[PDB]
Amino acid sequence: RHLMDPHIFTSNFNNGIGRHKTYLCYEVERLDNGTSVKMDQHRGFLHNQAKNLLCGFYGRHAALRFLDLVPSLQLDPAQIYRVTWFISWSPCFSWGCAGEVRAFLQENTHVRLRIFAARIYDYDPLYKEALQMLRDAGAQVSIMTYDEFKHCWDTFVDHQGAPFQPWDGLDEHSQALSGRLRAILQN
DNA sequence: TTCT
Ligand SMILES: [Ca+2]
Ligand SMILES: [Cl-]
Ligand SMILES: [Zn+2]
Repeated sequence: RHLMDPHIFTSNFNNGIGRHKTYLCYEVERLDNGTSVKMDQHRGFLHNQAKNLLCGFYGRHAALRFLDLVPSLQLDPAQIYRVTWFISWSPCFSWGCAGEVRAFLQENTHVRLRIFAARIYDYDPLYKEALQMLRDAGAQVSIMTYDEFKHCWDTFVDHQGAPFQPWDGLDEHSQALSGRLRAILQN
């Protein structure tokens, strides 16, 4: 119920405009006797801790800051939950995050993970290996489409009554990215 | 204007 600023959302989740930051919206649902129950109190968003060598802050990618906060969610380890991420950059490999998320999932088997990425972080030369590894660890790895952008707008942004207005090129970029990811996950 |  801490809501994201409209301009922060549109300037970070635009799937044609890269930024030097990462934002991550998350939601948790519990699977019970077949159907799924939304746990609206476990909803939130965060961004990465920025690098700042000067001030001796080393910097922490958004995905690991989500892992940081899981204990506070107080999940029942006998139950099974689906955690959904809407992340403005896909997770990296070379800084260790994909592997850390895999280790978290192996240990925390009560969490299943669904990732929708706005953009592919191919700045990481080994970004393909992060995506395949997350898939191999049991996560759903997907590209955000209109439905997820609107859902994040409706759910996480302080819109004040304004309906989601898709930017130019939202569908074209989502489709192109969905094509690249599918090819990556075919292998 | 790619977790600067
Ligand atoms: Ca959805
Ligand atoms: Cl990452
Ligand atoms: Zn990372």
